[PDB]
Amino acid sequence: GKTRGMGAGRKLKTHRRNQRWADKAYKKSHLGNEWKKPFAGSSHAKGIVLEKIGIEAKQPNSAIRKCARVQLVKNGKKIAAFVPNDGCLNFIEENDEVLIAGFGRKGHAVGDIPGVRFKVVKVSGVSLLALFKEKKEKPR
Amino acid sequence: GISRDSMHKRRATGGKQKAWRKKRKYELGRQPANTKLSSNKTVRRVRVRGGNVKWRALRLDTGNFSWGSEAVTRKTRLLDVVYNSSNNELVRTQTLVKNAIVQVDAAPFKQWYLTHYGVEIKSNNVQRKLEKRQQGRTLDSHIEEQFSGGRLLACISSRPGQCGRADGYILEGKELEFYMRKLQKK
Amino acid sequence: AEQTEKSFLKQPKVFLSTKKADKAKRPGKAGNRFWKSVGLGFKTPREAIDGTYIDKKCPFTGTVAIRGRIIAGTCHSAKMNRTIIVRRNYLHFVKKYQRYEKRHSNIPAHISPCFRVKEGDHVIIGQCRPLSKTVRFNVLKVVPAG
Amino acid sequence: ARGLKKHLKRLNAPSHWMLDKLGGAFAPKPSSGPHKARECLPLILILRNRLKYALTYREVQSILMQRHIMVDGKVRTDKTYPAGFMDIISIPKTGENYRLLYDTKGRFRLHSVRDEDAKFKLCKVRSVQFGQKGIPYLNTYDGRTIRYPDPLIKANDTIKLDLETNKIVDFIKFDVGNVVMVTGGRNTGRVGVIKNREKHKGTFETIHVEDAQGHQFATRLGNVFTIGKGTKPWVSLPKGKGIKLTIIEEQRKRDAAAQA
RNA sequence: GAAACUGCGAAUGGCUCAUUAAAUCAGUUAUAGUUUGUUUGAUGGUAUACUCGGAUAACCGUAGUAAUUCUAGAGCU
RNA sequence: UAGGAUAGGGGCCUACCAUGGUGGUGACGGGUGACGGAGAAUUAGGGUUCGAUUCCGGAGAGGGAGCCUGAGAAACGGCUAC
RNA sequence: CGUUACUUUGAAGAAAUUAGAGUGCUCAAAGCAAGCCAUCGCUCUGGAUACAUUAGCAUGGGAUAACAUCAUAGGA
RNA sequence: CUCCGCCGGCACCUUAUGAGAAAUCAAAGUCUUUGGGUUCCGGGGGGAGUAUGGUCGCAAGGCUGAAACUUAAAGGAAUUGA
RNA sequence: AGAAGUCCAUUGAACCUUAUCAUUUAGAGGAAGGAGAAGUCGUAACAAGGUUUCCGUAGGUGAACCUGCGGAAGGAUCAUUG
Ligand SMILES: [K+]
Ligand SMILES: [K+]
Ligand SMILES: [K+]
Ligand SMILES: [K+]
Ligand SMILES: [K+]
Ligand SMILES: [K+]
Ligand SMILES: [K+]
Ligand SMILES: [K+]
Ligand SMILES: [K+]
Ligand SMILES: [Mg+2]
Ligand SMILES: [Mg+2]
Ligand SMILES: [Mg+2]
Ligand SMILES: [Mg+2]
Ligand SMILES: [Mg+2]
Ligand SMILES: [Mg+2]
Ligand SMILES: [Mg+2]
Ligand SMILES: [Mg+2]
Ligand SMILES: [Mg+2]
Ligand SMILES: [Mg+2]
Ligand SMILES: [Mg+2]
Ligand SMILES: [Mg+2]
Ligand SMILES: [Mg+2]
Ligand SMILES: [Mg+2]
Ligand SMILES: [Mg+2]
Ligand SMILES: [Mg+2]
Repeated sequence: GKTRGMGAGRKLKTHRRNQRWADKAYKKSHLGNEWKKPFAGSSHAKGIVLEKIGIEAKQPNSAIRKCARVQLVKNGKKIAAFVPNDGCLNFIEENDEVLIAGFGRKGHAVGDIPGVRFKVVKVSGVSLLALFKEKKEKPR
Repeated sequence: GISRDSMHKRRATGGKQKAWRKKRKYELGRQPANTKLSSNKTVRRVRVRGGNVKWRALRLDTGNFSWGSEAVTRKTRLLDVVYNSSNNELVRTQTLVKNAIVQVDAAPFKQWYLTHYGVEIKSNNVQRKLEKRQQGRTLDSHIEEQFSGGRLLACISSRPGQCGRADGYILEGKELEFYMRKLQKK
Repeated sequence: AEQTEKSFLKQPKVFLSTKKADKAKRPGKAGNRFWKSVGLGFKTPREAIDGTYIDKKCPFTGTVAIRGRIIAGTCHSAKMNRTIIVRRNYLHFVKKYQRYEKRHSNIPAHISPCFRVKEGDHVIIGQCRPLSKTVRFNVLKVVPAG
Repeated sequence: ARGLKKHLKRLNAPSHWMLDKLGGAFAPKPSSGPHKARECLPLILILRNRLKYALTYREVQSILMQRHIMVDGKVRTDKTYPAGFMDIISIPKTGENYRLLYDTKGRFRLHSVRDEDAKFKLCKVRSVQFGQKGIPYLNTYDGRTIRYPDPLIKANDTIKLDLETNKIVDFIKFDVGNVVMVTGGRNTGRVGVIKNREKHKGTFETIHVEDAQGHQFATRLGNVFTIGKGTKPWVSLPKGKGIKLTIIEEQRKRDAAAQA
């Protein structure tokens, strides 16, 4: 059983403190390892397109996901960022500013794309959605 | 500068206290007066908190001394510093501090005793009052034997570094015996 | 007997060398030993009134005043010169678990020669002015363990 | 800070001033004077917020610099002068006199008094002790020092002071059975008679007060001000007569007034 | 009435959160352990007089320096 | 214990003396992307997380240090030095 | 001339924020205003109240519980 | 030897009025109608009882014991079929 | 009265030195784990999986593993008063 005594407040508090480290979410929050991530705790980061690459999907699916290799500016960390919206790889060029965001699963890989948790959202200051919908044009 | 803050001390547990503020002026200390016994009287004006005045004696040679059993107070010259309870360095340097034991001139007290009692240690009214005072007159023979040499053992009760003055009382009784034993053991 | 220091030890503002000595006068007058009632319903121990010790930090014969908190406790250490450690034991309520935990506080207190104390005695201390780096209390009443 | 504060933020102003939250960043910081800053009503508030004579800070300055306002018989030109409990505020041009009393909700109310009744104030004795030369002297909580007081006057007493002559014309001994007004705490402005005084050595002393309708309340000694010998106060009281009402009875009064 | 001397203010306010983990801080005490311009009230007796002395600014005009509310000398009051 | 210093208590500092003081009821140390609080978000209840920011308290004026004036500053829209 | 926990009541626990009384900013988020047949003025106009752990102070209660004792009572 | 009881022990059989995901369990029951006391100990699957630090041991090793990264299951009981 | 200068003391920035700690941190080489294609050698586990499986310890082997000693059924036996 568990301790129930009126004078056992310290026992209960210390036990809860020690057991909270078993929870994955608690330990992810309070370990400090999220500051060693490429984004270092920020929702978005900017980076330089180093080279356009195509990485194969998982086993059941057969596709080339056509991501981008991005070197961040805040820390110089190289990441792979997915480019959604069919045809948007042609808006991506080497040595071009891009705003990266998370792939929506908090550093966990998403879908059939292995090892990618980052998507390109903005290129050269123009959103990829605007370029897909032809609402704006990429500056020369 | 000299500070009085508890910041730099260790904690009662022994742990070090990290500083969380620079030194404030309202917690300063100043360098000691180190009042010397010398016939070159120097007292300096120290401007302190509130615009108030502290008198800082550097050299003193004269003091106001009280003979408590006789209830008489006379200004006498300071002759020597003989005993200090905190540091004999202050004895050799002749430093005047509160509770130091000093030699003081006995001449004013001899004069007052002759004038008041008629006894050396011209009217019917004067002789009558003198005989009334002489009745019950009792000295303690230790004060007497130091009166023979003209030097009275005295304790500085004032703080020369604060008030600029070296005042005190003439030693009597058990305190006198204690300090005579200390001086003979020296 | 009490003159154990490199200086004579006297009660302030008491003239020992008085010629007109008298015992019917109030304490501190005519060379009488000075003593005071601390107030707050605390009796003056007779060994302070009849003592020969000189303690400026004594609540009854010294110059300190008792003002502020009055704290009970147990003598936890008595290995210092006129200073003892008073351990206070209390229950700290933990809100989330609705329970209590035992907590203690070590309060240094000055003890005057009018009391003799041993580790484990129940003492009553009263707040005074800072007497040293860690001491702000004076023992006022000592109840032996037995 | 490296010295005294000169500004009072409006949020940090005393709540009995009833200053509004959006009237500005600042409230009038009361000047030093007879009453404490947290327990006074500044002159600018009386003139502008209460009496409506002035509409602005500058208008209060204009009124006061005309020497139109006397506090306890003396002309005051400081706008932040800390006028306090029992103070006489007289304007000897409109011929109106005001005694600063508390209503039962803890807020200072300018109570109109007669010309003769404006010739005295009630002061609470703070201490009696010997001054220089061995001369006995009295001091009050409103900052006055009176030398050679009546030897029967002790601390916590209420003395009646004639503003014209500046002497104690009468006094009340702080005893059980004297009508009092509470000047501090949650019972501020409540009027009743003292039933007993519970003393505790070394700490604050508790006074038990019962009002005319029978309600009993307790408060510290420092918050009790004697206003009359027996059950008859020496000054006139505001409309509430010091009888605090519960919110239910206040709603009853409002309903009756609306119905009429 | 400019200027200038004298007096007062500029220790408030505004800004920021780097340091700091019984430390700050919060509630609660204490000063019988102190300072406090100012306000308010009270108080002030034993130390040529029908009223003392010398300066100095502003002003004025000789300047120095690449230069600064950097700066020297002379004449006034 | 006696001094010195301070506006004043106090190892605050000095001289001498004693061997104490804190600690699994966690001392000491380390981390904090830690100024504290009033508070904020979410909340059946219990709770979880946040609290740089306008109110209160503290601290700093590139980093240290030291001061003058002044009632009040170890001041930085004051000075001195590195 | 045994304590303490516990409980009850009281005093405190800044304001702002929160809950909440009143009030037709046109509503509302708000604000602390306002209202009155019209008034050289009046309603003393209003500008409530509740909450506020823990720790501290005080009042009553002693069931429950903790600690200290608890046949040299050698009691008075 | 036989029979009837009482206490204590290793167990067994039946039964559900119980519990349980069920297997099953007379305790694994007296649980959303939730609180007798107390110790240890778990928080998806791997990485991993691995690295590192510490400690014990002659050694073999023991005790304490991560993270990065990876993954959408792994796993339990029972049913039908093969 | 008093400047420059000067003496000692004090606070003490800052500089140099030894070592330590906290960082950042290349690194030949070694050696893990994971993912993905997916080739190879076998078939160790699942049926008595073709030597029942597994636990601890020790040794050996291209690899799954094999063997020795003790243990468990989570066994392929709830069963010999015969
Ligand atoms: K301050
Ligand atoms: K100033
Ligand atoms: K506090
Ligand atoms: K001091
Ligand atoms: K000491
Ligand atoms: K000033
Ligand atoms: K049996
Ligand atoms: K096998
Ligand atoms: K098998
Ligand atoms: Mg400020
Ligand atoms: Mg001392
Ligand atoms: Mg920080
Ligand atoms: Mg904050
Ligand atoms: Mg920050
Ligand atoms: Mg800002
Ligand atoms: Mg602030
Ligand atoms: Mg500062
Ligand atoms: Mg900067
Ligand atoms: Mg500075
Ligand atoms: Mg600036
Ligand atoms: Mg500033
Ligand atoms: Mg349960
Ligand atoms: Mg797990
Ligand atoms: Mg096989
Ligand atoms: Mg096999």
